Amino acid sequence: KKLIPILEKIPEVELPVKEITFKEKLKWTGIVLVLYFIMGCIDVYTAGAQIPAIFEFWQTITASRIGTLITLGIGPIVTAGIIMQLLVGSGIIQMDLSIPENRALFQGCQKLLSIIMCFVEAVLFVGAGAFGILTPLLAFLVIIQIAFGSIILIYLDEIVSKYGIGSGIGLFIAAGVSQTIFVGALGPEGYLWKFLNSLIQGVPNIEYIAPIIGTIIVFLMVVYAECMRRRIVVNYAKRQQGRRVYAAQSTHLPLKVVYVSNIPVILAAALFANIQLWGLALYRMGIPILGHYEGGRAVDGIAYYLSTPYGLSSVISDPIHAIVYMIAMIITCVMFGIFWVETTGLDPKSMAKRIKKSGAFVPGIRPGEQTAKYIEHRLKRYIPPLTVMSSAFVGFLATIANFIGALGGGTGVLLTVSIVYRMYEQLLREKVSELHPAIAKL
Amino acid sequence: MIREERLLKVLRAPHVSEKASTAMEKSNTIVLKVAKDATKAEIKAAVQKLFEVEVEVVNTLVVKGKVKRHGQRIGRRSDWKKAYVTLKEGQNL
Amino acid sequence: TKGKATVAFAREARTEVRKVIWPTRKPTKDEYLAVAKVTALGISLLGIIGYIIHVPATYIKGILK
Amino acid sequence: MKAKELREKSVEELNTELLNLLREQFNLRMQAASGQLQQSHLLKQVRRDVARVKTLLNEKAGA
Amino acid sequence: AAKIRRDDEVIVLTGKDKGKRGKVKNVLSSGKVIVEGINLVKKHQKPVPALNQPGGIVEKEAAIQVSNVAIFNAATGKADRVGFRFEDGKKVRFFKSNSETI
Amino acid sequence: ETFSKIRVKPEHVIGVTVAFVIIEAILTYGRF
Repeated sequence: KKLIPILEKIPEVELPVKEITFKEKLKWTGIVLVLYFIMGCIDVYTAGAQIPAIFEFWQTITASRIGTLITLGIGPIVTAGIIMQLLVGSGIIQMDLSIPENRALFQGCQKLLSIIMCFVEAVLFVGAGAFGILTPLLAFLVIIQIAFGSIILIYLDEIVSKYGIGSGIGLFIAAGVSQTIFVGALGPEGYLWKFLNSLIQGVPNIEYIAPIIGTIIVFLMVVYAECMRRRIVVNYAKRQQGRRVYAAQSTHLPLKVVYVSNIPVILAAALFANIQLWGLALYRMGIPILGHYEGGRAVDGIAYYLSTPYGLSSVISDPIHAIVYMIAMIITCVMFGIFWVETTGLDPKSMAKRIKKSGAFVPGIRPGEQTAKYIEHRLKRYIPPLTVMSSAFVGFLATIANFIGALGGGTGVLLTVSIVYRMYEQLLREKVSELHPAIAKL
Repeated sequence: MIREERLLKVLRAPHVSEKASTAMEKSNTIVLKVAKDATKAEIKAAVQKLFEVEVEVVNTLVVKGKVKRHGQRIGRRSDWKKAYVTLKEGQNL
Repeated sequence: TKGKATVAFAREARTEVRKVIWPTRKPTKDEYLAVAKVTALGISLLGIIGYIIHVPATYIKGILK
Repeated sequence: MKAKELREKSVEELNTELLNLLREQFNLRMQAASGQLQQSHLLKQVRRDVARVKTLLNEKAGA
Repeated sequence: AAKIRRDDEVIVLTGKDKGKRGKVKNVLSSGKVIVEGINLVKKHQKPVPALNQPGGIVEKEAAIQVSNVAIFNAATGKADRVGFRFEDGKKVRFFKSNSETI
Repeated sequence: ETFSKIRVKPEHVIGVTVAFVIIEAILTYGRF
């Protein structure tokens, strides 16, 4: 038995078997995209227009804008996904998700908990004094609104996940970071214009262009991190032989790598988002257990040594802080990467053997250049690093991306660039092989 | 006049594909089209200027078994080498 | 233990394999400019569509608080 | 036709031969042996280039 | 010689292609030339080794005659006989009667 | 797939989200 009765009573999106055209999928993604940004621009009903600063850390990973309808963003959905990866991944629950039973029960449970986290995080946020009026009536009203907008985002994820292009959760983070940059540089508080105005003002301010430069360095750095050429042809064809006739082979290659170890470092950063949140919440409504705060953010404790330095420039004042945080993030990334081994990962051994039944035939040439086994290894050299083995590396890269600092978050840029790249090609993807495919690569 | 760059121009291809690529094209032991008589000399000393291998066993064998290259037309086999040396190192790649 | 040693070793060989992935050119910066273009092209659309709404939307939230 | 090069002396023909005849099949005709040429045309002037080395050796007497 | 060139506003005289003018993008040697857009044709886009194999009968350019053609000359649509050997570092045609490259 | 009994058209959750937008846009702003 499980939590079945109320699990049934969670709504779920009604997926069609009917055609969704590429045009329709793109358009469906775009309506959701606009609904997201809309909720980022409407502030919650609170009579208190006063809000005590921001949590600078939280917004990037969470894909949230504090004080809006989506104050709470994709935060809870991630927080719940943390906890399932924790429990099924440690083998505290040993679930083998091979059966559609435990696959669906991994997922449906996590959704149910997603919803639990939606209010738990909503209550935790106001408890952490993120609106500065703790009038219990108005506080109750605000908690409703903050969590419900995250619930909308659970459902909007499902829509994009079934009616559109890319994933909801991916898209919302990339959306939020992209917008933070464009506005933060060029908007009505734009750093490019604060800078340019400073030039004209006759006192050039290295500071106002400084978080702009931060972003460019990080963007360049992030993007040269899967550029590489490996390539294998063992897939065979020969059709119409003669070497200026056309060609004669089946012509597979990669050039780009690391591709299921992403969701791990999303989790790793998010875990710290919870601790900085949870600790501050526990601080001004109970006992310091995870640290001491004041001035908004952490100043001490477990919560300080785990805080992110970024915002406009490097922090070189505290080198031990940098060392502990860095070590902490790496090992946290190793941890969710290994739980991306023990619960939800990627295959090589039989991904190996998947291709050889045939290569490509004229019809006429009947392969055995590919050998159906004697290929497992080729795969088991290739994959990972794709669930682990650059989880470490990415967590490193993300951390130092924050020590440089950037606008929209150095790590948020890092995730965004990647989400965008798996996305971009999806926008493009449909068009060529609906002439029936371009072919001859098996 | 003491050696020749002429057999430092010996590279023509590493073998590949299915079985026998495993440590036969990688690690110690490597197999590759090497000249046509090799030389057993500047084919062990042109990797001794590259991996420092004094080569665990320098071998040769010209490579055989049927014409193809249009095997359903008439085929032609020009013939070539598998070096089939064992290198004494393989670690500076 | 050895499980730490083998994991250590398979770093080295995979990096070794980056060494020989290295003079396949990883095209000079043509590879990496390709990702940089289409990534920043993508970040541009999402950010600009977010700008057309957000900046004017806080023009209105500002003019009539 | 008629209209090429600049002529090359045999004190520097020397240097040319160590770059498109030697240590060029270790990087380009090794990497012909490792493909990825959407620049097929470059290779053809590793040949037809040091083929001019020995034309301007026997034709021009090393000049 | 080379009394014709990539520079001809041809109208075509062979059926179903005739009456349609345009420039010769690049000159073929097929007894055909490549004109912008007179050249399109049916094509139940083939399935012979190496193609997409689409849902439908595409159009593809295809290049028309030079054994039954005419060029817009100086102000003429007509041809009044043609020459080659005209001046300069060019080699070029010229027309007879237009007496003039065009 | 998922063992949710309830089937909800995305049109409904799109329009439910529009509901929340119109509600809190004018609950808050347009103070009157």
